Amino acid sequence: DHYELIVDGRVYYICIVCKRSYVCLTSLRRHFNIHSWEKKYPCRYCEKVFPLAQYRTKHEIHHTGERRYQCLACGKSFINYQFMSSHIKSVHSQDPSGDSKLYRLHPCRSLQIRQY
DNA sequence: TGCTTCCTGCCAATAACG
DNA sequence: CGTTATTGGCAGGAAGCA
Ligand SMILES: [Cl-]
Ligand SMILES: [Zn+2]
Ligand SMILES: [Zn+2]
Ligand SMILES: [Zn+2]
Repeated sequence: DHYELIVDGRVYYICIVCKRSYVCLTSLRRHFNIHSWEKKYPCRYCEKVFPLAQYRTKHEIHHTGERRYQCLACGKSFINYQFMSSHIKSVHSQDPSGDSKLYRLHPCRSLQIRQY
């Protein structure tokens, strides 16, 4: 499934197939589905299948049109981080990865996923 | 060259377990 | 039914793309 590389006490897990390296073994296993397709994640709204559960989730939010990311400076909402970020940078000349929280991520309500 | 999707360290929520 | 194992959400940078 994988092998290990250790440099300066640091442990990395190497994918047998593509030789990508991971700090986290769980990352390796998650990534490896791409090669093996042991598990499948079918979009419940269309024919598409995904090698990662989170890819399907992001895809399914596109079908529902829920806009979970809201700019706190003007109230506009966006379907993902990327649209929200580029809005805030270009319209508000600010960075949401900065020290201030410039946005809110709402709970997913248009489908059923894990709640924080 | 701006959408669009992908990626992975981290770890909370969920599941399996015994 | 607590304890241990797994799943997958998330940020935000990278990669892909027409
Ligand atoms: Cl919404
Ligand atoms: Zn690989
Ligand atoms: Zn779909
Ligand atoms: Zn705004």
